Amino acid sequence: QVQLQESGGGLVQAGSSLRLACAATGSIRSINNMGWYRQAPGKQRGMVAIITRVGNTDYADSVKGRFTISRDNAKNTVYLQMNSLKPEDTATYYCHAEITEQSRPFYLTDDYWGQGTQVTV
Amino acid sequence: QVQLQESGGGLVQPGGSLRLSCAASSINAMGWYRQAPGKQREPVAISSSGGDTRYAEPVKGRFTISRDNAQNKVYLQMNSLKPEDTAVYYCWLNWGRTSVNSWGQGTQVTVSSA
Amino acid sequence: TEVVMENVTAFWPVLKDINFKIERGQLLAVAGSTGAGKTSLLMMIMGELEPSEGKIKHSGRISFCSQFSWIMPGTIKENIIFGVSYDEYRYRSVIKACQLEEDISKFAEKDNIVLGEGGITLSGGQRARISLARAVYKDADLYLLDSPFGYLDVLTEKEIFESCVCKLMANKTRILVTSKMEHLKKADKILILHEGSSYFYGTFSELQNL
Ligand SMILES: Nc1ncnc2c1ncn2[C@@H]1O[C@H](COP(=O)(O)OP(=O)(O)OP(=O)(O)O)[C@@H](O)[C@H]1O
Repeated sequence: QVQLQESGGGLVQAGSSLRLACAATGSIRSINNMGWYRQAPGKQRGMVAIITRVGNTDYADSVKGRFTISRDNAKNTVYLQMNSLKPEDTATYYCHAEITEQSRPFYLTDDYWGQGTQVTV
Repeated sequence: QVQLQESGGGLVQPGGSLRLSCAASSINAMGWYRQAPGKQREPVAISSSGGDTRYAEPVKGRFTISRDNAQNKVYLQMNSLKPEDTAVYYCWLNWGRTSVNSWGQGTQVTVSSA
Repeated sequence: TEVVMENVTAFWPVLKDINFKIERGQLLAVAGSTGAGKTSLLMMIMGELEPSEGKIKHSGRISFCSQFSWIMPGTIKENIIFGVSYDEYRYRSVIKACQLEEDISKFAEKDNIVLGEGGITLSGGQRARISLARAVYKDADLYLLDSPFGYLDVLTEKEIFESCVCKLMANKTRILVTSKMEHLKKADKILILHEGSSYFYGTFSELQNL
């Protein structure tokens, strides 16, 4: 009863933009960090961007300046504004969130992954 | 807005001493750098978050760094001075969550027989 | 025992009645919320903050890893080894463990690249790896890490924590500030705070029994 849900993925041509999304539904006391990752066909999983609770934004070198990240602390949704897409950007994009269940009594988080939305450029 | 104030510069005989002072919310590290004529800036001594005093190989066992968190002051005890130590000394301060590098104007220290 | 604390209250209340006895080489996990007291508990051990009530008795030297990654103007090698003796194998072991090999190799000057003004500025996560590298290098008796993975990706920290905190420093005493259940699952002792007061203290077995 804690799920990470992806949106926005699919097929685009080079030079075009895409907007990913990831919502956490369930009993959520608090979520700390959220992040967008990609696993290329054959390559190991790698981060694309990460957003802290405050909104500090670290990005991978391969995407800097093009992809932007955002999070809404009221809706528990992390977005990945993927502008100026390269064919090299083609991977399966996954979502991560450090989540404190309402069920939990201590304020201690847990790692949660998403389904992984396919992005083809 | 760092605002670093260096003091205690001078001319000394080889084997002499000078003390260097620097005056500067949450500080990451506070130390001293040196730039000999022609050469580029090289770190001399640094004081960290828990008072971890780190020194340069040529200056080790010769200088001491003592900080004052209560006044945002830093002191370089330059003992057993060699003419190799002849350079301009820059007070440094690393501050904030985003690691900002703030530099002092620099105090000239000359070690000469003259 | 390398670090102890009995009946400790702090004012910069920031910490109310702290109690713990960590043995040599044990990992202590200091958890809490934003503002619980974790970043200030380590200042008590470092001696930066003096207490009101109680005593703190620790043995050996301390190596701190700041919550806010700070880069010292100089080379990558200088950021990691300044002030400490260059041991070729101690150095290489820290690079591979703190996941800096690729990061270093991708440069024209490698570990000799200059990070000052009018140089190469490193990402929020490269600064975090160079800072934790600086800490795990320095031969100390007690290691104080304050949210070292705060700006790092979850795949990378997975690789650091298990190969650094749990392998490289496995015989050294550590204190890790983390909320991560995945990390508290590995600790020898757990301390949990909320507004100073120690809400929890004991083994992971005592926690996983709540
Ligand atoms: N340098 C400082 N000088 C004075 N007071 C401070 C300082 N740093 C923290 N405090 C006080 O301590 C309180 C916060 O405790 P602390 O910073 O130890 O929490 P923390 O557990 O490190 O939280 P975080 O997750 O944000 O790091 C603040 O309310 C602040 O007033």
